[PDB]
Amino acid sequence: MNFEWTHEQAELFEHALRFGKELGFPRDNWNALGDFGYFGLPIPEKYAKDGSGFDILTTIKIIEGLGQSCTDTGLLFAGAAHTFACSMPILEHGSETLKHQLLPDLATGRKIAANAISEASAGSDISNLATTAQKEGDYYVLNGGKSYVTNGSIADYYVVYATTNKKHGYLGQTAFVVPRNTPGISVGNDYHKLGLRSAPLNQVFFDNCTIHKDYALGREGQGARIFAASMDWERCCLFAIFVGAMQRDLNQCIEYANTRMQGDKTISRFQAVSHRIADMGVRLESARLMLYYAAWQKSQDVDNTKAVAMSKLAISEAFVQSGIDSIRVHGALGYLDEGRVNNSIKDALGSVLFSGTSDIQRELICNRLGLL
Amino acid sequence: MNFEWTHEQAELFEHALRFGKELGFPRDNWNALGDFGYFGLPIPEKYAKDGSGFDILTTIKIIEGLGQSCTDTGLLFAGAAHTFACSMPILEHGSETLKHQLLPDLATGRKIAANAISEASAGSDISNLATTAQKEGDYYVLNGGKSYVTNGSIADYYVVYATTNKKHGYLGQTAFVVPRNTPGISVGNDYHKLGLRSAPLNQVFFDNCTIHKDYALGREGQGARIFAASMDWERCCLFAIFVGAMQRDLNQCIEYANTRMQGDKTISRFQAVSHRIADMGVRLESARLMLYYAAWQKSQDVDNTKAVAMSKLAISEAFVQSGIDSIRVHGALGYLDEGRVNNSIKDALGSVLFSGTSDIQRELICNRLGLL
Amino acid sequence: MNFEWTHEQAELFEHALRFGKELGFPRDNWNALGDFGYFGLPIPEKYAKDGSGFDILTTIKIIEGLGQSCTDTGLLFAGAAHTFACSMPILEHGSETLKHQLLPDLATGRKIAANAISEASAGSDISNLATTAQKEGDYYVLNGGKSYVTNGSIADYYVVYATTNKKHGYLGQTAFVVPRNTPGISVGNDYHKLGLRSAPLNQVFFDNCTIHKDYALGREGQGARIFAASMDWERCCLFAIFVGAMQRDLNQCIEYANTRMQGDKTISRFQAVSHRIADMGVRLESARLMLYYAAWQKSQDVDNTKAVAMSKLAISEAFVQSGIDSIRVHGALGYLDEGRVNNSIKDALGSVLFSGTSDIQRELICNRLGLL
Amino acid sequence: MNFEWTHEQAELFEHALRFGKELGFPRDNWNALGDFGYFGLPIPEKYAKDGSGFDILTTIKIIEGLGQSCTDTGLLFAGAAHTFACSMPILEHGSETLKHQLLPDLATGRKIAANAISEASAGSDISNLATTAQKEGDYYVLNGGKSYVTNGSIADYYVVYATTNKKHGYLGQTAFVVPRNTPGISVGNDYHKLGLRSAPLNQVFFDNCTIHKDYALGREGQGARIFAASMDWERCCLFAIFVGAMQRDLNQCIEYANTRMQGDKTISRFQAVSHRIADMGVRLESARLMLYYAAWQKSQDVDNTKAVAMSKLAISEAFVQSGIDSIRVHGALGYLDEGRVNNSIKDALGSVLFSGTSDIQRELICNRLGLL
Amino acid sequence: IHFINNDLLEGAADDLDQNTPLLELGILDSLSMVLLLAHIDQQYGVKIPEHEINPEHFENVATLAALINQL
Amino acid sequence: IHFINNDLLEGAADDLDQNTPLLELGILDSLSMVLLLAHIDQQYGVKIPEHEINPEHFENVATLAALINQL
Amino acid sequence: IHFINNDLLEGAADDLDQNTPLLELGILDSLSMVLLLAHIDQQYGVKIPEHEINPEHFENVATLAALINQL
Amino acid sequence: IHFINNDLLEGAADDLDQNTPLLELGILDSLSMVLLLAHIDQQYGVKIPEHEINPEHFENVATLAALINQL
Ligand SMILES: Cc1cc2nc3c(=O)[nH]c(=O)nc-3n(C[C@H](O)[C@H](O)[C@H](O)COP(=O)(O)OP(=O)(O)OC[C@H]3O[C@@H](n4cnc5c(N)ncnc54)[C@H](O)[C@@H]3O)c2cc1C
Ligand SMILES: Cc1cc2nc3c(=O)[nH]c(=O)nc-3n(C[C@H](O)[C@H](O)[C@H](O)COP(=O)(O)OP(=O)(O)OC[C@H]3O[C@@H](n4cnc5c(N)ncnc54)[C@H](O)[C@@H]3O)c2cc1C
Ligand SMILES: Cc1cc2nc3c(=O)[nH]c(=O)nc-3n(C[C@H](O)[C@H](O)[C@H](O)COP(=O)(O)OP(=O)(O)OC[C@H]3O[C@@H](n4cnc5c(N)ncnc54)[C@H](O)[C@@H]3O)c2cc1C
Ligand SMILES: Cc1cc2nc3c(=O)[nH]c(=O)nc-3n(C[C@H](O)[C@H](O)[C@H](O)COP(=O)(O)OP(=O)(O)OC[C@H]3O[C@@H](n4cnc5c(N)ncnc54)[C@H](O)[C@@H]3O)c2cc1C
Ligand SMILES: *P(=O)(O)OCC(C)(C)[C@@H](O)C(=O)NCCC(=O)NCCSC(=O)c1ccc[nH]1
Ligand SMILES: *P(=O)(O)OCC(C)(C)[C@@H](O)C(=O)NCCC(=O)NCCSC(=O)c1ccc[nH]1
Repeated sequence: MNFEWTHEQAELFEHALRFGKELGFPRDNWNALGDFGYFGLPIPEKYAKDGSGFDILTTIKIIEGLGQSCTDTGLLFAGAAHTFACSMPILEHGSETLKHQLLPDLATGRKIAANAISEASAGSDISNLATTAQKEGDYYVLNGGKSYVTNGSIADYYVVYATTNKKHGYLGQTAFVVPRNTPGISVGNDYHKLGLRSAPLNQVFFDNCTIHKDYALGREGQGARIFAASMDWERCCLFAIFVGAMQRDLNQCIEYANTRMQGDKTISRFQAVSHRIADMGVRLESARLMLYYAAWQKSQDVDNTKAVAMSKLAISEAFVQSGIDSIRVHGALGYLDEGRVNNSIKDALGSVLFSGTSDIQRELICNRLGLL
Repeated sequence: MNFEWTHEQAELFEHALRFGKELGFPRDNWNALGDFGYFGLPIPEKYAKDGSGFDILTTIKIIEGLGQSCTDTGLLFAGAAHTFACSMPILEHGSETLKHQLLPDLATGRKIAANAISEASAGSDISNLATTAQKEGDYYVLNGGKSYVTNGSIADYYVVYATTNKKHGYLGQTAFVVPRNTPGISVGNDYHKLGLRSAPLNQVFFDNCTIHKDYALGREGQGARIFAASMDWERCCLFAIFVGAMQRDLNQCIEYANTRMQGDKTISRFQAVSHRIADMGVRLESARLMLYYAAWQKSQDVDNTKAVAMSKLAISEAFVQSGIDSIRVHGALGYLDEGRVNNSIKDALGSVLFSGTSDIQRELICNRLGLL
Repeated sequence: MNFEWTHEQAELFEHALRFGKELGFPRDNWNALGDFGYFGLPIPEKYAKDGSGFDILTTIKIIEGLGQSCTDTGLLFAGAAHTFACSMPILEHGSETLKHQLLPDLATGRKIAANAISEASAGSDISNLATTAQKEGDYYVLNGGKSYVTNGSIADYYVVYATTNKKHGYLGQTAFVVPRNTPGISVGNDYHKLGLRSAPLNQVFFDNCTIHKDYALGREGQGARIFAASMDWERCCLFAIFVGAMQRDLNQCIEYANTRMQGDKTISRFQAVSHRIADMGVRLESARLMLYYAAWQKSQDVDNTKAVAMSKLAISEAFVQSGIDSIRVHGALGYLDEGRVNNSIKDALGSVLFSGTSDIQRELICNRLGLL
Repeated sequence: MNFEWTHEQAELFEHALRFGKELGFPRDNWNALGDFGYFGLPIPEKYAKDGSGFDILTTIKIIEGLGQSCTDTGLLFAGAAHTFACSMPILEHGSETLKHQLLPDLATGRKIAANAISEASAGSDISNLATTAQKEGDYYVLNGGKSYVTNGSIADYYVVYATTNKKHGYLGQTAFVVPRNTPGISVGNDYHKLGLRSAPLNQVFFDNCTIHKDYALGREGQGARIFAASMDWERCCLFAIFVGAMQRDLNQCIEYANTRMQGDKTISRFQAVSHRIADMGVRLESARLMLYYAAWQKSQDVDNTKAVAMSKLAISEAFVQSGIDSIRVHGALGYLDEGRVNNSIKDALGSVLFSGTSDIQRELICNRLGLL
Repeated sequence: IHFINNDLLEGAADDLDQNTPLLELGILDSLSMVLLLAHIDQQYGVKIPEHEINPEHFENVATLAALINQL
Repeated sequence: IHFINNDLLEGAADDLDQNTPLLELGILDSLSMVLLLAHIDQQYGVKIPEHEINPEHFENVATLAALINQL
Repeated sequence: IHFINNDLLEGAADDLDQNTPLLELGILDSLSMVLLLAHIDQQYGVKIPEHEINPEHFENVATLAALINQL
Repeated sequence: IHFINNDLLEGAADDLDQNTPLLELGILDSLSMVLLLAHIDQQYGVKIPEHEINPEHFENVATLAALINQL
């Protein structure tokens, strides 16, 4: 039991912190993150030439550093959705041929992947997917709409979860990598939404899309469990972004409360302000430790789902409180867009919905506690 | 002690509820609210031909109705800032000639007023205003910047609070009505800010503005107390808007939770959702009663400052929680702009800052409780 | 709509405030409350010679006054359980003969009643009562255990809710007044419990108790709805006690924070303390208004269940926060029994359980909001 | 960075968990904890024959285990006050002769120490101590009252903090070990207080107590900083008790919610119950990680005060919520003393006061964040 | 009847008919009764008097329909 | 089988037997699977390999019992 | 005067006298004015009219004492 | 010295000089000491040893300046 980072891990973290300043869809910044190595952090060299094959802790520490120094949270979020919800299930469940075909360009960001499971009637409950996949010889025909696809408009591939056998319920779904050029894909314009402007969100329709069976991830019927495994990656690693974003919020509030004066004292001298900041620091230390613990536990081959769900919940909830408290501390200036504070709340409110709402995280926690 | 509205008050409330559907700066909607009578509700007929001269309770009930039916909260907010922070101090402290000159067009909205006290270094603490007014014969020369003026760009008059005598501290400020055409006024473009888009917010500079002494409100030195009296009006009546907006949030969440299904039940069947809605209903009943109590008490000529500060605090805090909970209940759809839900949080976060932050309301409450 | 008490109501409230100082089971204090008129407040003169026949608002205002001035909350609670859960259903559903027989001594407190519905397996869910009542000619035979009977040991009568017809479910229960001298009643010793020491709590067993049918309240099968009506009285009026108790907590914290000094200032000068007290004042104004509203609405013959459940919830939750915050404000002195502060939290934690837990109040609110 | 306990640390933890079942002032249980090694965990063998000389992490892990298995929290608290507030400053600042004289019997619990700093007018602010120590040759004469001494009645020694030079302010106090047999000590009876019944709390008066200068801890004037160092030990290690106590609360709630049924389902099936338990699990994982982090950091010779204050705050606040939520989950049964649940809230409310209130922890956090 | 299935039972109980014993099977309880009474008021203009809430009328949809007709 | 009725379905489904289609009727899902797998580990000492979680083995109690025997 | 020192200034300002400029030094402000006006009402039975709150009367303790006498 | 006035005392104490008794007047306390020690570390590269925190060195700015020089 220790909280010490290796010299190498510290170096990588400092490298991530410095990279932030070097920064329609911000394609140039996406490619810059590609060159930095963001999309290749957890990809083995075996599958991508400059894939770092980092362990989970090193990977989350670098992501945290980027979440701290890169103010475009939405962009980091797009990148993490691509890496953890798409590249990782490909790595874990793709044939060797699919992995060599897809991972090199995923790893550099030259090609972009989007995760597609939610539908018009499937959100928190994904037990009954209206999107179907029918076997026809060596091919599957995919049919259905996916309603909130991050990276929908920019995606070169969709990881799509579809019902292959209604009667097998939970074990009746299958995962497929669907190339963008497959006839029958249409994508709506990017939604206008509260935050995370750099991460496109789109409706995607699959109208009798034919794909070769080698594009299936895992076996027929494994869809639900592969999706669970990809959410284990995403809920764990993607949320490292917001722990960094919260360190930034906190740093900004401390600076401001030490600089801004009202009636001849810094506002730091009012406990309504300073004790508010103290609680941002508390909730942040807590969320960061929970992340580190979930990432460590995920590396131990035990069921780490409880720790991951607790971390996702604590980070995303702390991030909403951080966004609100930063505005409070900054006053009217925080309400103004030029205050450069009000993106935290807009982005944070996304983080308690995507990857499973807070209510779903508590469902998972309750289940892992053994509650009937 | 009763909670019964008269037949007339009920009728006016229903009239406000129906008016909502009939709806750069939305000048046409502003004028429609003018024709409805929004800017004349508390103005005596003596000063404006169709001024309603309603009592405080009737006035707040109509405003609540408008806050419920008019989705442009920002517009209502602009209108209430004009009425309660500007028209009321004019009514209460203007010479008879100033009142007959100004109120008829304020009351119809033909002319628009803006309240201007906050500066670069004066926000929560307004004890030391850098804006000065120097007496020169029958005129005052006003000099200084005002930093967050609601209606700044559209204002025909500014109610401006300025230091007339540094040595008299708290009793060394004076209120002035400054016509927009006064040489030496410049106004910055409307700020981009988190919410309340229809209510312009602007920097306004007064560069040696000369105005006749008949434009002073009250006596030299009364500025601080006239400002307190105008905040008593604004903190009480303007916040009626958000009680209506919260009834709308609640109605939308109940409808949605009864309609939206996940896994073959309405989401209303999950207590994480339904108990969340129950607490929105609780906090709303509470905030509404606190408003009614503050408005009633303000009509009694006792110190009603504690009740008003409690109401402002409870309404604005409930409104932030309502905005967040509405998004939670609606899921991704609430995060999307087309979900027509996410304006509540954006607007609510303004309401805990303007008219004195929540921290300042607690300062006032503590003072009225007799805390040293 | 007004918040004005009549001269008479004010006088009665002041009388209640003064009565507090004039104060095993504290039988002498019980009888003193009897002489004051506590048990007769809502009983018509028609049924008890000095019954006040007050309306609901007057009754709750007097109870609030007593909750403020009488430090034995547990005693007030015992008295209110007797009056609202027992005397009121007798008044509302007893035959004329039962009412003349029972109410005169209930009204003075000469005889004491206890309410008995909860069982080993029936608490929040009272749909399936194991206690049975079998008709035998002109008599009913009652059989079963009741597990948490307030006033169990001191009761002269039990209002007992029993299953008369399993197949009629919700409409298969009946209410009975069971005299203490009925052979077959046994009562366990008073439980040791966290608070409310003066209100006995006991297990009561009914071993083939025979009672005459004239002891039935209402008709066979009406038990569930009579119980709901008695909880409407109890949830509304009994909780007025704790609004008074919270005014006392608040008064004590203001006095203490203005008197106690740390490092040459009163602790009132720290916002961690004073803003904490401000929120006690806010939550108290809110809970009091919610009580007044529920009591007024209950007098209007509309479904007032939502308002009553909101009031019960808000009062009992505010009371728990008040108990905790009073300790915080008082420091070690609040932790010591001689600090005379720590009874609030002990008593408050009872108030979120009895008369339906907070979770059940939210169930009722959700239902009255129309949530499916 | 890892969260792995060594085989030895795991073994010790399991030993602590098993020891719980083997259990006026409970002197026999105190001595049993002595034999287990509780008072010797952090004492080097150099100073006490069976002193374990464990590192901080191992020590806190064993204490956590005891807090989980020993239901007498008050007893553990007495023991930790003795060890961390008394034995550790003796170890760190006593002469070699004082250490050999005192530590062997402190380490076994044969002699008991009490920490004494708080006074009638010194609680959260200990800058101005009314207790004085006057040098007279080779002796000091101590004069003053100490108001809330844990272990006051049972103490064989008091660690007493006294003003030696008013003009040196913060650096004008000194720490002394005062033997109980010193003429001039009087001790009041144990206070009746809300919780922690097994930990005596007493007023202690020092009426011209003469002690030899070799009983001074450190140098004249070092009193404030030695006290800070002892609170660093106590705030860090003593609170490990309550993390164990919270694991017990959580285990009890999970068992109960899986066993107790209302209307033919376990109460675990209501999200009002299960999501409540999920949040107890979240807050507990968080508080435990914060403890581990503070203990690790304390072993690194950096300023670990921020981490310790965050841990003390998070643990003690989580413990209050745990006590309240355990009652809620258990219903009336949790309110009854036989429910064996309601000691958590009674004890928890102590934990947010002693070792510095939550408000003081936030003062320290704010200071370590660099807030002015 | 569509009402009881959709609003009160939501998912399943697609076997529900005019003979299903509403009280006996726990379909009508303190909470569902409130929603049913509101529906009856909205859909039929009928406010069921207190005397009329009993096991005879609420036995099943047929008997309940009979009460609403009488009223 | 007692387990599925008590822990997974609690109330009712007293018609449950070795032929009830567990997947098809939604009895086994992402959450109930976790509890079932833990029970199987506790009660039988068997940790079901990932390859073995499929519609053939989890069709019903009989087929699941067959898998646990094989293992 | 004891009042201003204890209630309004608490710690120190032990130099305070009937000549200390209350407005100029920020001693009397929107919050302290409320407490002072309540004290004046309690201690002297005098409710200062709005017209009378001005820099002439509130200059210092002497001038304030003069106003309370007049009233 | 600018530091103590701005960071530690903020408003006023514009009479502060190299002779102001820092300990005696309560200017240096457990909290302000932390900020002062951090400033000294940042501004001068000096980490004051524990032995050296005493009333001789922290009497005033002059004596404190003397300690930082020695170190
Ligand atoms: C910014 C953003 C990006 C997204 N990106 C993607 C993407 O790339 N790919 C993708 O497939 N999806 C994506 N989504 C969809 C997202 O995963 C869902 O919004 C989320 O799962 C909730 O589903 P929903 O919106 O349908 O809400 P619903 O599931 O309709 O939920 C509405 C409310 O009911 C509650 N509720 C539902 N079920 C339960 C239950 N069992 N217990 C308690 N409460 C419950 C919810 O917690 C919520 O409060 C994204 C969403 C957002 C906001
Ligand atoms: C949408 C909007 C419209 C506005 N419209 C107008 C207008 O029409 N006219 C106008 O003059 N002004 C207007 N304002 C300005 C507004 O009144 C101020 O923003 C508000 O008074 C807070 O001042 P500030 O922004 O300078 O924050 P600051 O006063 O710098 O406060 C920053 C933080 O310090 C805290 N703080 C400050 N003093 C204390 C204290 N004594 N105790 C505890 N905490 C304290 C605050 O609560 C806040 O958390 C508007 C602001 C907004 C957001
Ligand atoms: C001081 C005191 C005095 C009392 N006096 C009396 C008396 O005079 N007469 C009398 O008959 N009874 C009395 N009671 C019993 C009291 O009414 C019950 O304790 C209460 O109804 C809760 O029942 P329970 O204790 O069995 O808890 P349970 O019903 O077992 O509840 C345990 C937990 O599960 C939750 N839960 C249960 N059902 C639901 C649901 N549908 N939705 C969400 N959550 C749920 C509860 O809210 C609680 O958190 C008294 C209790 C106390 C503490
Ligand atoms: C069970 C128990 C055991 C104890 N054991 C010991 C012992 O063994 N030895 C010992 O010496 N003492 C002991 N104490 C005393 C304990 O350390 C104090 O109670 C604590 O420091 C608070 O001091 P106080 O009670 O005087 O409250 P006060 O200091 O009077 O505080 C009252 C309120 O004012 C607030 N307040 C005070 N100063 C500030 C500030 N600067 N900022 C914000 N808020 C502030 C506090 O947080 C609190 O809310 C014990 C107390 C308890 C309850
Ligand atoms: P089990 O396999 O562990 O399933 C768990 C439960 C039953 C809770 C299941 O319903 C579930 O996980 N629901 C939540 C669904 C979820 O997490 N949806 C997220 C879609 S992808 C996401 O939003 C996103 C953003 C960026 C990339 N992906
Ligand atoms: P006292 O006269 O009662 O003064 C009270 C205190 C000392 C708290 C004072 O500092 C104060 O009221 N501060 C808050 C300032 C405030 O309310 N500022 C609001 C400016 S106007 C506003 O924001 C707005 C929006 C629309 C129209 N006006």
